[PDB]
Amino acid sequence: GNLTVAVVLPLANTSYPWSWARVGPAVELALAQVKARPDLLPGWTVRTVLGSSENALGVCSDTAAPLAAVDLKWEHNPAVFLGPGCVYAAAPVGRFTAHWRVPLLTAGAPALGFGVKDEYALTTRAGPSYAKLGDFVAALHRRLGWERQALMLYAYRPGDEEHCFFLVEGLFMRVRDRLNITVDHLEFAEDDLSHYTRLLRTMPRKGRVIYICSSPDAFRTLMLLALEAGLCGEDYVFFHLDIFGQSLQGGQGPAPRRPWERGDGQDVSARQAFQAAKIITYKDPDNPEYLEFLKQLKHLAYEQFNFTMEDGLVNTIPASFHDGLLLYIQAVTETLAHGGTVTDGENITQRMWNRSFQGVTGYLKIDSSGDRETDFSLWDMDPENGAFRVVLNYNGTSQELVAVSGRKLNWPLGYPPPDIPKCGF
Amino acid sequence: GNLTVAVVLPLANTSYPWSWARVGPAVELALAQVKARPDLLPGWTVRTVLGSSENALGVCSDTAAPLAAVDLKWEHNPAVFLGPGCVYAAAPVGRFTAHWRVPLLTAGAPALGFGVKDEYALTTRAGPSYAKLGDFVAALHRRLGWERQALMLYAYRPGDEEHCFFLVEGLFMRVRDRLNITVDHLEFAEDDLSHYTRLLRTMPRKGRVIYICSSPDAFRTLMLLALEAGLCGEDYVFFHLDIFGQSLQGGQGPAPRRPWERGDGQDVSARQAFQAAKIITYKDPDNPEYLEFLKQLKHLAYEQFNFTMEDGLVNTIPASFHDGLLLYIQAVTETLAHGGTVTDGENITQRMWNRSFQGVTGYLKIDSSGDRETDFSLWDMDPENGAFRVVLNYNGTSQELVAVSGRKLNWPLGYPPPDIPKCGF
Amino acid sequence: VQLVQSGAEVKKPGASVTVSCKASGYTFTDYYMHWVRQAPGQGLEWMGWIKPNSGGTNSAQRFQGRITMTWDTSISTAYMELSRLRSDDTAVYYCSRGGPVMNYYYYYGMDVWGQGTTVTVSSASTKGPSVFPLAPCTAALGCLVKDYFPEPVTVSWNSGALTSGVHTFPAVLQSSGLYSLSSVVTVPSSSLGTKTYTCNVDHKPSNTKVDKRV
Amino acid sequence: VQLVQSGAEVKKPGASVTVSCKASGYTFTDYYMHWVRQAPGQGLEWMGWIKPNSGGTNSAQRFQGRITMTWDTSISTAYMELSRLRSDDTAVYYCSRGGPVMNYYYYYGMDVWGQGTTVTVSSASTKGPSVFPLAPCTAALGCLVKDYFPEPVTVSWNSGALTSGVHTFPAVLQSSGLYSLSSVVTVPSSSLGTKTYTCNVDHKPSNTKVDKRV
Amino acid sequence: NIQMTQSPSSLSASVGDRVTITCRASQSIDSYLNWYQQKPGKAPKLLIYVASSLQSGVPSRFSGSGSGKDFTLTISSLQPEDFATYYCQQSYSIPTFGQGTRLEIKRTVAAPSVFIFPPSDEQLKSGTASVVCLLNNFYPREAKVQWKVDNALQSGNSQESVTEQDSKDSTYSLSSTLTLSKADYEKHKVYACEVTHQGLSSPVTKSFNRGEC
Amino acid sequence: NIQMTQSPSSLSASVGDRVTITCRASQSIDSYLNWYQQKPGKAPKLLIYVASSLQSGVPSRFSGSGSGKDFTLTISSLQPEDFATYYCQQSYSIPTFGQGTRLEIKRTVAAPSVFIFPPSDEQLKSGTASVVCLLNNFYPREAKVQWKVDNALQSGNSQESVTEQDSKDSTYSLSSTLTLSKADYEKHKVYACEVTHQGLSSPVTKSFNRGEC
Repeated sequence: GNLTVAVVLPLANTSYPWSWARVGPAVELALAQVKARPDLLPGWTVRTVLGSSENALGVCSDTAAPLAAVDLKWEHNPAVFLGPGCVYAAAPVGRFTAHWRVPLLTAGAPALGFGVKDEYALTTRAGPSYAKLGDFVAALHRRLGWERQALMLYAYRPGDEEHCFFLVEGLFMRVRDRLNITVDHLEFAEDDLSHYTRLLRTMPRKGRVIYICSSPDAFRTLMLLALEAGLCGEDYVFFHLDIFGQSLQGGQGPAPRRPWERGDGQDVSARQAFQAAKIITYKDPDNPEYLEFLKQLKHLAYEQFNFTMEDGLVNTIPASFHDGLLLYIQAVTETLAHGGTVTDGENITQRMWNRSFQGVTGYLKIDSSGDRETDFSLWDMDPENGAFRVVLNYNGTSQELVAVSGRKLNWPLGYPPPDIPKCGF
Repeated sequence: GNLTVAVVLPLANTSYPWSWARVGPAVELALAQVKARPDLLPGWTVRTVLGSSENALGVCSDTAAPLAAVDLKWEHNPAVFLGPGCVYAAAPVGRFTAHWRVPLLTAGAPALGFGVKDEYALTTRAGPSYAKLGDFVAALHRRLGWERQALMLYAYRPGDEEHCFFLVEGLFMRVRDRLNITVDHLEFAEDDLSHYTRLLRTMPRKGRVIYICSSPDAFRTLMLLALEAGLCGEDYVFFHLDIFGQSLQGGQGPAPRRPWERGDGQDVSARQAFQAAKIITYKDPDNPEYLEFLKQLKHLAYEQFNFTMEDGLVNTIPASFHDGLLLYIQAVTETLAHGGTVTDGENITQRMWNRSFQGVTGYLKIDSSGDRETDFSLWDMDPENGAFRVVLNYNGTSQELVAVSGRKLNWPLGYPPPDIPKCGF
Repeated sequence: VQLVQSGAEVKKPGASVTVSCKASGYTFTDYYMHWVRQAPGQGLEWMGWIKPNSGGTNSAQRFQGRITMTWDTSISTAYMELSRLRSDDTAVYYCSRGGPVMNYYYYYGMDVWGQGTTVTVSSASTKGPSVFPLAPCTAALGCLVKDYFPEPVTVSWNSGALTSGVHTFPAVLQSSGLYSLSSVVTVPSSSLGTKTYTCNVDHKPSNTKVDKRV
Repeated sequence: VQLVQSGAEVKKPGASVTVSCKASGYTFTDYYMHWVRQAPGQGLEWMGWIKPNSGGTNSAQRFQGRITMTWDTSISTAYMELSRLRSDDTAVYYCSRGGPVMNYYYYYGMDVWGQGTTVTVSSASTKGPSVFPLAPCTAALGCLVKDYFPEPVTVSWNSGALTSGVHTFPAVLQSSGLYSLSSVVTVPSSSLGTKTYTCNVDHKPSNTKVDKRV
Repeated sequence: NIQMTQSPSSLSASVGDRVTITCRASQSIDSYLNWYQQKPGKAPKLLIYVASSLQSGVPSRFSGSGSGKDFTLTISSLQPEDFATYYCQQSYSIPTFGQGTRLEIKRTVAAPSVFIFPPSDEQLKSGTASVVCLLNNFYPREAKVQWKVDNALQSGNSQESVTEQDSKDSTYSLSSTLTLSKADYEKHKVYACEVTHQGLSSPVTKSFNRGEC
Repeated sequence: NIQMTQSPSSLSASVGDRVTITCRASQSIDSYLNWYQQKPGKAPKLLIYVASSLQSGVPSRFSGSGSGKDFTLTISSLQPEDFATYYCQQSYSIPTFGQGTRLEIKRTVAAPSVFIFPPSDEQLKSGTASVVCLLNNFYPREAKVQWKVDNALQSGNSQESVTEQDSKDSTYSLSSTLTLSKADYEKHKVYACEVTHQGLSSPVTKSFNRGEC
């Protein structure tokens, strides 16, 4: 027989991590692996139909994606849906697939609103989620002995679908659910300048441990403002939630990184300012299979899509799709091994959830809620040469923290600053 | 030529105000009138095609309605859509018709969300809407000198589709727009003693003017409970928002009306309690053409649709469908007379909007935003007999309150009580 | 390839019925087994199927409540058990094989079908028929059978003496719960009294033999 | 009923073109009037129409913005003006009548058509043609006319004495903006020298009198 | 689920003709369709296994085509053994069966013969009377029968029986039986049935009287 | 708006045959269709209106049927004046025309008579060289002509002109002209054109030499 896979991704724009120009080679490699493996769907072939989720302007919209999904469902009636990645585009599509009892597979859409299975049933997320970042924050708080208060700041920028809103809300809800501590939050505009002054005036009265969701340039400007104001690392600590590693170019294998220098004439001050800043990023795979997959992915993408891919953690986004696709196929086989049909949905989704799988990224696990557990990394600056390096990794499967080559997380004073000063705010 | 009209309404269940058993005779009468007048589309004929918005369970659904709309569109390519009435069924279809550039006419769908014209362009609402009730409440506050604060209560039963939610939503938003006073809200379940006692403890420190959306039985039980609690008419006033007059019958021109009487040995206490209550319903049309239309409508309904129609304010929905269809036919005729075609959605809609019309329900007025302006009545207790009767009446177009037959509102202390007690909450 | 069924029992509502299907002549554990029911006058109706090697089963939403399908690979037999029988369960059952199990080709059509078994659900006794002859007042000569249970009834009249030009009507279930039918063939009126006509009605479940003069 | 047009003008790009259509034999304000343009090879194309009694106009989406339609009921005439001409505006225009106006029957077909007006838009100038004989190095001879503007050009053989076997190929638009075609004649071989051959060409816009002997 | 529709519901054709049957699905199915033929008193037999395959042992005169939401079954030349009931089944999801498509031969219009039978005395002895009237050797099958007793009409107390088209003469039998209690028999006098058929120019009344019979 | 498709693109039939043209609509139109026939050099003419009504003054042989998204125009007993282009036009809103459908006679396949002409000396003096070869009396119109300069494939500098179908012999005439600069003419000697046609058993080469002429 034939198995139909429906893809709803931007087929023209090549600026999103889930763009077709970067996902298509991964899907082709997954299909080739499935064909070369007699264990996965013997005697069956897999097809693929494509649809656009962008308007005439070329950005993902919440109007074109549901229409494309409806048209694909009416014309082809597929068994599974791939994508989209944008939350506003994916939510109506997810609801439509839940109503149609058609399984949905995605690696994007990490908003907390997808965490309820009563509404978004039969939906699997094989990519990173914002709740695992909350788990990492809770684990770090437990390890470092902070139990009283925290502060959260996020920046607003026109043009994107509120990237720093969903992450902050998900992390904040997860921290409240798991740690039971008093947490604050605030939004600021990075385009304005008086907003920075107001932030530096109001931060000392609201807490000492601060998480920031903004651009690397905004983070550097804020750090310089804090340094000139009088803020020091002996009382304050700053965390930057750069998941994809933009301040540190790529976030790839070991190499000296200096994010505080750009030749603006004030690198000396920025080097001293960055002594109180740490970065939280994703964890890159280490096995050589990931490197081979990256090589083949880049080669095939260059030859077949006229696109030149770079090195970075963004490449971890399409690969997950690949792995997820493989997992789905396995589940289907199990259904076909138990006297079922490929048009059930519930059995396949239940078999996928709470399972351990092996892929190019490594050994992944899907819990009972159908959310892949992700590992995290914490970067720290070398006190000798002033270069950032990886010092701590967090495994979400066992929920554990491990150092790298015996590296010690240094502090300006000697031990982490207290969460609340003895004199209070 | 031919003019096709597509209908998406409940074809089998007859419990909704917009049921086909109630609307079909009205449309038949309207089409007879169209064929009887020389100035309305001479030489043309009008057809109708039917689709249902209800599922296998017999209730209106948010899946069957859009799927039926798609089926009718593909099969017939109509010129206009009539219905639906349910909020959750109408919300998807408005988007589809706006994308297709086809007009949509409804006498239902009174929710606030449909007022966003950019999302729901080409939608004309010929029936009552809830924001107009916020208009009426603002006028009443202006009259009575209540200028500071109000409290709102809506009840939850799990059978209906959140009827009081949308009513309180529209009223609350419009009143906030216009009077800019302080307004609270609370929701409770009709599950008896725990919620009711908490509510009685909650109110005396939250407000003195209270608006309640619930069932007549819930309102009577609450009003009985409040009497021994100590709440009196010299300090509190309770407004019941019963739009279709179910505590009463409404349609009857002059009947006594005693909503407190049920024959349960509590009727003395009930009439003592209801001295602080007041009821807000729709206004009854009185012109003789309405009476003749009602007679013919009942006859046709019983003869052909095998259904017996009862008197009440419910009968104004089919009248609104009748009037709206006639207005649309006039707009189409005017468009054709100036060198158009029958597929000019924007031209026809813009000819409908901001216009006055003569119908069975009186002299209509569609505002510039595409919503018909609605009238309301305020019933009150007879100081001598104890029978409720209309004492105030509100004209939507001129936005003025008109006394009826030289009647005066009953106030136990002479004048209405103030919003804020002198001591304070 | 063979498919053998056995059973024609009738029983009161609320009891249970077991149907056996034998699939000798081919590898039983190499193909699916579909059970399908057909109403007397509605049409075909898919019930379910089983996969023996993997021990898998599939049933309809409206039938999964009170059906149980099992199998025995020692003798290559399949058993279907139906419970909570009502008046709507009077139909004909078939068992068929279709689709190999080495590759999951469950969409293959049913190749070999069974003979089928008839199941009737009714609360009545096995009481014999009533025969009424028909006489004219270019005529109407025949016999009417009334109030018999259960189906069926043997040849109309004369045990095959008059076969050419014969018409027999199907049984009709009345409100009382019994069955009735007739068979009328008219000869030319010239030889009405020359040839005698007698109708024979035979009923195996009640062992009733009736010879009625027309 | 009669519809009469006028005009064979050639306009430079960016100019304005006006087409007039006069009706006779019927009431002018009793029917709609449509304007239809046809490209040399693409086919018919619809532009718009006018309703005279109510003073209404309807236009196509693509043509909207640079098209104007007016009429005069005293002389029963209609005028259409098109501005911002382009190289693709070279076509043939027709004014058509169809559909009664009393009851808005705009969907009726066009039963009366005009003779048409040819509009050519190009950047060139009037130029005389050049005639070259074509003879072999049954026999065939011919005359090739090239580098002429604008259309049309009439070619004859022996001042109309010889007409059998004469083929005139359609003109082709050269890349330089001019036109060229060739007229050929087939004659018996034995007549290679018995009779003389002469082709006559006529270009009215350039007033060209050329009699070329092969 | 997927609901499947067959067209036409019934069709009449002669021997050696071209016939087509259309099967339509409410949802798109790529190539999951099977065709079955069934004769009275016999189990169904398979003809086409994909939308366009051809099972072993099937004559080549059968063909199948179509895709998406519409499929067609074609017989190039009908034969006397090719008249049966046809079903189209989908196998992409939980299998469902169609309503069927009955095929019959083509014959000229023929007039029915109307026969009446007054109730027998044995029925009166038993306490329940029954009258019958039947139409013999008519074509086509459609006809209407009404009961009239003393110009009065009763509904819900009558039964109808119809046989199958015979192979020899291609005729039909249509017998109507009206059953009444013993008490109701003697308060009426004349019993009749009226027949309306396409082949008959006018409806035919067949009547009898209780007293004389 | 609404796109209208015609089927087929072209067809051929003899006098007295029957032809049918199908029109398909992207959307649903009840009966808003008109049929037009146009001859070369003349304005179009209306035949059928509102899908199936026929205009007064039109021969009864034309017929129209269909509704919804499929419409058919049928012409029976073809006549020599019935060969022209046919258009189906929707009139529901913003009327649009079709791509057209030709209809010509059918005749036996013939073979072209290819001739060639060397360029005139005065044209070479002007500064341009034109070489023309012609095919005459060939059927059908489908043919291939290629230019070869010293056995080199020429492309992008040649033009072809085809005349309309004749009446007496009902054949076609085609002329292929290759244009080159003055200097390019003398650097080669052999100029040829190759003809590939269905009627011809083998492709025919017509060649000449610059030095000979």
